[PDB]
Amino acid sequence: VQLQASGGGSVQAGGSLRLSCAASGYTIGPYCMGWFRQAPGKEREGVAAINMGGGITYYADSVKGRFTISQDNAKNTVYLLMNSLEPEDTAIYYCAADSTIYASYYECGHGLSTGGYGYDSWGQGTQVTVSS
Amino acid sequence: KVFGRCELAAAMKRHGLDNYRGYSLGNWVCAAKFESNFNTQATNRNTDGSTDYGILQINSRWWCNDGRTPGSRNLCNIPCSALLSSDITASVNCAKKIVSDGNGMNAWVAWRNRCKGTDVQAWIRGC
Repeated sequence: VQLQASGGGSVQAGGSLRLSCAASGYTIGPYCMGWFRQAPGKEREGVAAINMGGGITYYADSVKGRFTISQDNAKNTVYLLMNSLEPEDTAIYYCAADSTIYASYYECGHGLSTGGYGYDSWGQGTQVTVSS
Repeated sequence: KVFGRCELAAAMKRHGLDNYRGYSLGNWVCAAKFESNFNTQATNRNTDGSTDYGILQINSRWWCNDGRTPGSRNLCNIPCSALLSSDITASVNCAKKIVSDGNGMNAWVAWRNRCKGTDVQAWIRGC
């Protein structure tokens, strides 16, 4: 399986950016796709996840209200629209998928909030730097 | 039907779940306990419209087709209604596909939460 992120770059505090991630090489799934970020000198943060298909979303309390994750379906592609970017949002953003097709209902923000459990497939990081 | 622990164990054993893909039977009895409480009729509607059916709470967006779930992948090629039977055969038949498809027993949220890394054989001792 492959995960290819796009987007990221630099922007001034207050602007917005849009990241994307297409999972490739999947026959079934992923069940979950989400975003993690590693700010310089901080702990890896689970930012946002969406239950593929079902469409349920979860967000970290920091980014709640500002970020929005959605899916374009097709090649399991998702986006994270980031508005009201502040310099505290400067970090390396990683895309991640949970390839397990759960038997019973699994809320994707579960693994996201608890260390990224279940999110087995990771992509290349994309630096986002918020100026000012 | 609400099976009895030792009753369900025996039925699962006969249905070839013991050491299936290497999972000792206690895994299957514990999963069933924390999934449906051994009630073969339990259904739980989920926020995304899908519903969990049966003794092993199999889900409708991916495993079975219940008719009211958009995008049902229906990977078990079975109606969800076939999983609410007192005869665990269809449930057991589908639970095997889930497990043999490489998901493992992690596919069951209740197992991964209330059984993984516990003394699961506690669930079959005394039957």
